[PDB]
Parts: sequence; structure tokens; C-alpha cells
Amino acid sequence: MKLLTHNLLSSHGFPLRLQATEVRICPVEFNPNFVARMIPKVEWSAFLEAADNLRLIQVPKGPVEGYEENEEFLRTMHHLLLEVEVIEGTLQCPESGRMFPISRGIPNMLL
Amino acid sequence: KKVRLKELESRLQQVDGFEKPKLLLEQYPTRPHIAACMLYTIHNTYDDIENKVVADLGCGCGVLSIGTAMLGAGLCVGFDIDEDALEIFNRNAEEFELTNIDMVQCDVCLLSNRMSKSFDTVIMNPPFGTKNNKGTDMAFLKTALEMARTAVYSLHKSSTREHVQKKAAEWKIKIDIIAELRYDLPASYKFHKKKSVDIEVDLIRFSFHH
Ligand SMILES: C[S@@+](CC[C@H](N)C(=O)[O-])C[C@H]1O[C@@H](n2cnc3c(N)ncnc32)[C@H](O)[C@@H]1O
Repeated sequence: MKLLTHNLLSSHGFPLRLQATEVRICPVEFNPNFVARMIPKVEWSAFLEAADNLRLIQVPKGPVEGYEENEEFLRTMHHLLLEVEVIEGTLQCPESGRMFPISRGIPNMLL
Repeated sequence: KKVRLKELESRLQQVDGFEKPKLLLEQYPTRPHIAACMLYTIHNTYDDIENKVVADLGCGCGVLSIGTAMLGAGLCVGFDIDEDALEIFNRNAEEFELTNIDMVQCDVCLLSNRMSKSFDTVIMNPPFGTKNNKGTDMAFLKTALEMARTAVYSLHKSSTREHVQKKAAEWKIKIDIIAELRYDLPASYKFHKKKSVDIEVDLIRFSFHH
């Protein structure tokens, strides 16, 4: 499960709480045009807490001024949103406290 | 770097299908000729795959998701109720070496407004089965429209075209019959039609008002 997927699953308010026991790095080809069009769509609180839980460092606090032209910000965001895959972990429903397992990178949202 | 219909169809023929399919879940894959034509049209005619976040509802073993990823989607997310189906899809995603794919196990009929207008495009070959007087393809279609920001591409029976169009007018969304497809279910299937092709389906493009 990628952090962009976590973000789509949590969007709309309280986001799904991510926890992981196995996280791996998966190279994805850097597409700056896609990353830049995802930046205004990112729900940043959900993203920051998810990245914090996966023990990720130097996570941008929000979009930079003129991020469309800033490659380093787009590479950082590409990495954090697409290349950090949770393989084993859980997604927790905030209101009920229910845990949804993530196994082999696939979250199970089925009750 | 562009893919022609025949090349895409040949690559989709490498996608492994259902090992032990579940009859009640309508686990039949989109045939490479149907899937390639469908995906090629989405990208070349409407430009709804390349650098888009696509959702595949009832993704099964991944035929439509694997082809969408190969056509340049930023991310393709497949959704399916069956774990066994997603395990084959996960295997195909690893083997095709596709890095722009994700997967979720869930019931599309019981989906939360947590994914409202979260995708650019939604693609699907849905189940047609009746579930409390409503056909599953229509329950999937209302979910798809809630999720997609730009377009929904879906397969619905041609015989029931009147009901789909009636619901589009009611939902106040744009509708477009792209093609009329005629495919048979896998030869393995026990109850095939003898006077016609098994499935007479319409490839439909649903869009929104500006
Ligand atoms: C017609 S098949 C689609 C096959 C898939 N598109 C492919 O090309 O391999 C329908 C799929 O919907 C799935 N399905 C059935 N009911 C579902 C539901 N309630 N929610 C999600 N997926 C469901 C089945 O498991 C099956 O994989």
C-alpha cells in the first residue's frame, strides 16, 4: 500500500490511522507532471501522520511556493507518495477503533 | 513510446486469470480483445489514462488494471471482494513489473464516501447479478460516479440500455455509447447461449456537466 492510496482511502473529519510492521522501498519512474497535479489533491494531515508512523524523515509540511517548478520537492513527494509501500500493517477506523489488516501490500476493508 | 491495439492485446494475453473462480461473484475476465479495444479508446480517443489516478471496480485478476498501468496511469487502484482474485492480480503486477498499481479488498456496494471524487477515471466490467431488485452493475455505477471526477467507463447489457440512459437523466450526468460489444463467457462455463453470443454488452462513457 502506497501513501497516495492511504490518502485516497482516508479523504473526504478523521483519517484512517496507519500502522506498519513491514515497509519496503519500490522504485517508480519519476513523472513530475503527475506529482505536481497530485499536490493540490493531497489531504496533508492524513499524509503527515501516516509518514510519521512509518518513521519517515524530512516530510514537507505542505506545498512549497511554486512547487510545480521545484524538482527536489516533486522528487521528495514522488518518493513519499509512491515509493514507500506498507507490506504488513493495519488501517484503523478512528470512530469505531476497528482494525483492517494490510497483508502483502493489500488492505482488507471488508467486514 | 505509444502502444497500438494489437500490441496491447498481445500483452494482455499474458495476464493470468481465475484459478478456482467463484460462480456467485461472476468471476469471468475481460477478454484481451475486449479489454485492449476498451483501454485503447479511453487513452487515444478521450485521454483518460495517462498521468491519471484510475479506479478499477471489481478488478478481478487485473486485466483492466494491468493495461491501464501499461498506458501510463500515475496510479491504478483495483478494488475486489475476493482475496484469491487479488492474490493472482498482485502476482501479475509483480511479473509484468508494473510499479504504478495498488489493490484493496472490499465490497464496492458497501463503499464509504471516503473515496468521493478521489479518482480521475473509473473503469469496470462489473457483475450483472440482481441483489434486492437492483442489478450489481448499477450499484457499482452509482459508486463509480461518486468516485470519478472526470469519467466512468463501464460495460452494461445492451438489452437493458433504456434503464441505464433513464438513470443517467435522473442522475443528471452525461452518457455516451462508445461501442456495442459481443463476447461469449469462458468455454469452461457450463451454461452458454445456443441461439446467440452469451454477452451483448455496451461500452459506455459517463461524464459530468461543466
Ligand atoms: C466480471 S468480473 C471482472 C473481471 C475483471 N475485470 C478481469 O478482467 O479479470 C467481476 C468481478 O467483480 C468481483 N466482485 C463481485 N462482487 C463484488 C463486490 N460486491 N465488490 C467488489 N468486487 C466484487 C468479482 O470477484 C469479480 O472479480
